[PDB]
Amino acid sequence: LTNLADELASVAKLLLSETALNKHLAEPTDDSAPKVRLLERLLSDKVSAT
Amino acid sequence: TISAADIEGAIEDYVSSEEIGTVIDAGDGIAHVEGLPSV
Repeated sequence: LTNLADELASVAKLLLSETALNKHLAEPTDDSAPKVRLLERLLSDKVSAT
Repeated sequence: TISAADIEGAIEDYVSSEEIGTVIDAGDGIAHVEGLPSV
């Protein structure tokens, strides 16, 4: 739980820093699988599975 | 949480990849449609 909280905080700070990344990840879209692919290509193995 | 510049390619992997948009609002003969990047 502590590790997950730290990783989520890091991801939130990253989204804050990467304004373009945050905008592209936040723009509404019906499809989700490409968003999942982008997220995995970003931090698939850097952070834990949860 | 080390993030490399390859993330840029990631979004490039997204931007480059029929199209159906969605009406987000409509009023007085004017509609607004989300999506349709190739329109």
